[PDB]
Amino acid sequence: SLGAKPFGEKKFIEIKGRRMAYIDEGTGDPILFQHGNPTSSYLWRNIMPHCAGLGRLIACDLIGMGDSDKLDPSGPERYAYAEHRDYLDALWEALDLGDRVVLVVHDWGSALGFDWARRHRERVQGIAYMEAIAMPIEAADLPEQDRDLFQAFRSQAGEELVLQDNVFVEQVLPGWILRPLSEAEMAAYREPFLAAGEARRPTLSWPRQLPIAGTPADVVAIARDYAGWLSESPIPKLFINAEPGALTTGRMRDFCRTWPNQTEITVAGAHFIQEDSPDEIGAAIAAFVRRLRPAHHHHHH
Repeated sequence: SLGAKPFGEKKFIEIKGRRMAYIDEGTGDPILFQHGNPTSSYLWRNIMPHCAGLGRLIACDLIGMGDSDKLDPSGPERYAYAEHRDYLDALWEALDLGDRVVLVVHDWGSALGFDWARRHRERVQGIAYMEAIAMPIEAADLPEQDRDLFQAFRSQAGEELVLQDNVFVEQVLPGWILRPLSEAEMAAYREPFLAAGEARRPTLSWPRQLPIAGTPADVVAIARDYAGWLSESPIPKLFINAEPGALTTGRMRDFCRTWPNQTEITVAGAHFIQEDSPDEIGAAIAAFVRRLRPAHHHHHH
């Protein structure tokens, strides 16, 4: 359904001196849901219940986000992609996931999850993805109404816009959801970022990492690598396309449609499509997992 209550409860594991928070409900092989910017495990609260009984339902909060600890010191060099990957790789190792992981990814959750899959390909049973960073992009790949703002985040205006005014949480997030949010839903997204200053740094470092027009070169190389790998990978895929969409439209949507062994649905939504069409998304993920994990609870006629 479309509710404001979180799914499950937060567990915590010590990673590199910091506590990281995650949901881990049920038993079986993992179904691993990964949020991006400026969200948390809360993004998946109405999608995860559709997979009840199909596996261990896991949703991690990235470092500095959700209920995971902040890094200190923090500043313009903090919370880059490589640092997020170091913390997330460690958490995923600590979780003892095994070799039949279904990844469910969004946004920077897709850049992190796709790269992890490339590096652990025998351990990935299937990949469900939506509104993803599927390859290096140009400004033209962002919605026209958002291009100037993303260029502003990447400029020296970003500190005031984000650290002081919290614009990613307060403007970009509700602006990329079709329906109006309740106060409880906005409060759950605001909670990690209530405090001005470096507490909000992850939400500024993330747009500065987007691989746009060849910069930053290190993230561009990472996305080039996983794009080339995904386009030839036999791993089963579920593409949750969105209309109008935001990050995965036009030529990026066309590129994703070339990927092999892939099923597709289209749901209503812009970027944070989990807030507009959670039941359709969850039902498609559940059907995908049931196909990958045939349970044979009953005779087939």
